[PDB]
Amino acid sequence: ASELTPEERSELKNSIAEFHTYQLDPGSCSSLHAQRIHAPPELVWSIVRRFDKPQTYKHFIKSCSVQNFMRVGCTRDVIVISGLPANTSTERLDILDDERRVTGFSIIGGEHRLTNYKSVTTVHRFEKENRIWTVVLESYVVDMPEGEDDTRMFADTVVKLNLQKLATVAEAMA
Amino acid sequence: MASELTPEERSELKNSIAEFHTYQLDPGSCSSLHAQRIHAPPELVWSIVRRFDKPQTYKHFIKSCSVEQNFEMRVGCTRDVIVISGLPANTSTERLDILDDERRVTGFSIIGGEHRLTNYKSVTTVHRFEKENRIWTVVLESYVVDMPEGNSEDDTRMFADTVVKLNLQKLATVAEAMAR
Amino acid sequence: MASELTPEERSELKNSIAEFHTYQLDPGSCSSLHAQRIHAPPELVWSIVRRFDKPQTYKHFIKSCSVEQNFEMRVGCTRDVIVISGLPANTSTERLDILDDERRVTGFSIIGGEHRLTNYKSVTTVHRFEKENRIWTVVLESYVVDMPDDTRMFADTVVKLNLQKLATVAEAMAR
Amino acid sequence: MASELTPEERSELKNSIAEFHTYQLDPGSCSSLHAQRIHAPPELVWSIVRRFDKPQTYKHFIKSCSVEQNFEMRVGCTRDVIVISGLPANTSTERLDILDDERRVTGFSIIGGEHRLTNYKSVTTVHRFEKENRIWTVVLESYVVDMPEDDTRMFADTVVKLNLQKLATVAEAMAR
Ligand SMILES: CC1=CC(=O)CC(C)(C)[C@@]1(O)/C=C/C(C)=C\C(=O)O
Ligand SMILES: CC1=CC(=O)CC(C)(C)[C@@]1(O)/C=C/C(C)=C\C(=O)O
Repeated sequence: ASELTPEERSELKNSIAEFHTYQLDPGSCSSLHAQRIHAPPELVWSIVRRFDKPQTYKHFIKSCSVQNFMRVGCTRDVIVISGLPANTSTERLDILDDERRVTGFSIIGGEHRLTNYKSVTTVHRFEKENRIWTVVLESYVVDMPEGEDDTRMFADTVVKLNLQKLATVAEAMA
Repeated sequence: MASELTPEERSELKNSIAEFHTYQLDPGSCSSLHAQRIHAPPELVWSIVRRFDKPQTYKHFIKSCSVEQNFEMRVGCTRDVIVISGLPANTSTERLDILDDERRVTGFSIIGGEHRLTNYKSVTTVHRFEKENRIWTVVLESYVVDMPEGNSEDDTRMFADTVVKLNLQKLATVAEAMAR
Repeated sequence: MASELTPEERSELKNSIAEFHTYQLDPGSCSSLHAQRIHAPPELVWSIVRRFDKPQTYKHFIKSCSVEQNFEMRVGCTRDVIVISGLPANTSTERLDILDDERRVTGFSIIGGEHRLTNYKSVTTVHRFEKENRIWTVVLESYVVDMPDDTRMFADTVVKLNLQKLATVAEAMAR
Repeated sequence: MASELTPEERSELKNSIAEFHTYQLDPGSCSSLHAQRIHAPPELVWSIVRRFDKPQTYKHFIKSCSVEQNFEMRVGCTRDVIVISGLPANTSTERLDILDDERRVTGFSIIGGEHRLTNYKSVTTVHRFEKENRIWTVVLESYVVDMPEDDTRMFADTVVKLNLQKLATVAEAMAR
């Protein structure tokens, strides 16, 4: 399910080059994750695109606040409860292309400020012999740790798990 | 749907729920119960669940686990759990409270480790279902914890619920894969 | 990160990062980029860096490195690196991917051995800086590996320490 | 050069070397001694080195370390060291063998955890140098491990040197 076929990988190469390839600052790193979803890509995109409702697919979110709300440069506050004194994160919508199904955001303030976290998600339609399905790609770039508590392992784990929830939610909707 | 019991499942499980997963709460404490359907034999699921020395086999977030040398699994034995960074705690020392191989019940209590969970105690029970010719499992897990001094700090329950739910999902994925 | 690169250094390195240190990732992999400033001439640093047969000069945890007898360095050649960071010493077979003496770029892939499954590939570049008559060096080293048991924090740590050893060595030599 | 003693340093240190860093080795065991010059006051260096509960302050490769709650630092106390992945161990439990604040000497033995370093015992001594009206520190650290051997010795030597290098860096940053 996170393991793409060679057919899928060839089809995704141009999108990876375009949206998921970062020019790194020294002291940073990037990861790319994939998730196959047995649902139509318009349905998956309808969930993914909702900047105000990350809790639908992401774990560890208490709440998300944005009022009479969606545009590039919009911000959200995500209260997360993966920290037990609940933490707030301020995130900005960097990209939103409904025709090409691309969105992304950056963490611009709050507890994980020093991470310079930036992420992009793309949604992709596959069709083989009357069967239609979806692949989601999600990549991020983050600063590497300077100063004991590196959370990049946790960042990868959570993306993986989040994408797994997205597949579950979307497949149950379909 | 994997985490939501059918009426037939919850009818059959009433007595188990009353015996192991029903709590009369003190002030400053919270509990919750989670269910997880697994398409695998209960004896296989139980063989994973009972391994007190290997929680990493079915739990996320565990870097490693150590137990005493010449480990004999008996109630009262402890394990030292090492978690990955990014979480409210990086270690947990846990005590085996119950190990009943006949009835398929375990449970543990968090004794120590630096974290925000105080007096956490959980119980896991494993249940056989058979219909027509098919066999499947339901796992129930409940916990009680002390909630912090923020009054109804729903943060603690929200955090533990997520972890427990994710760990039950992994248990299902692991047992199912093993069944194949 | 030697300590941190200046805005001027970063600006000057943009083009090299784009050319040599940006990877088109496979799903399930990650890439990381480290820098080290070195107060020594670039030709000196490169003379150490380019020696595929002698990684032990700048890298940690190497028991030995062996190559072909009468070694002639060119792309496609391999080395066996016995590493001691595992206590039942492990061996790594690594392939020289790039060598450009004119532009000071080299890189290798792990093709066999204990961490063969990681699909590790790394690139090192050496850069000359001159401002107001002092001359110095920045080294960039990047890698890509599959994500898994997760030894990638060790991989970043060891790259950082290795670059620190390169700086210490080259700076001593320049004296 | 910082890991390399001068003849004047080693001559003064002959006494300390003989007392703490010289070994009568049972077969199947090996020992090694390392040195690190630190341009910082020995009291600062000792204040870091003596902190049995905080080895991450000067050691590489440590994810975390815990000591029993309400810990008081005395010979016989233990710590549980958690190490990042990629190395021969996940964990190490270590016992404080020596803690002499007057003479600036500690040491510890590994008594458990899963790795390949059985009966590892090390001793660390911190030394003052003055000559003349200019002050620096030399740290000596030696260990005895029994092997399953160049490999065991090469590994431990690597860690010890790296850790001494960090100690020097961290101390020198604090002195600034
Ligand atoms: C993953 C993690 C993070 C923490 O902050 C607390 C603790 C370390 C105990 C924990 O292991 C939590 C474990 C829980 C809730 C349940 C379990 O294990 O059945
Ligand atoms: C870094 C590491 C890797 C291991 O495999 C063993 C162990 C966990 C003991 C260790 O902490 C080793 C520590 C050593 C040699 C010395 C020290 O700490 O003074």
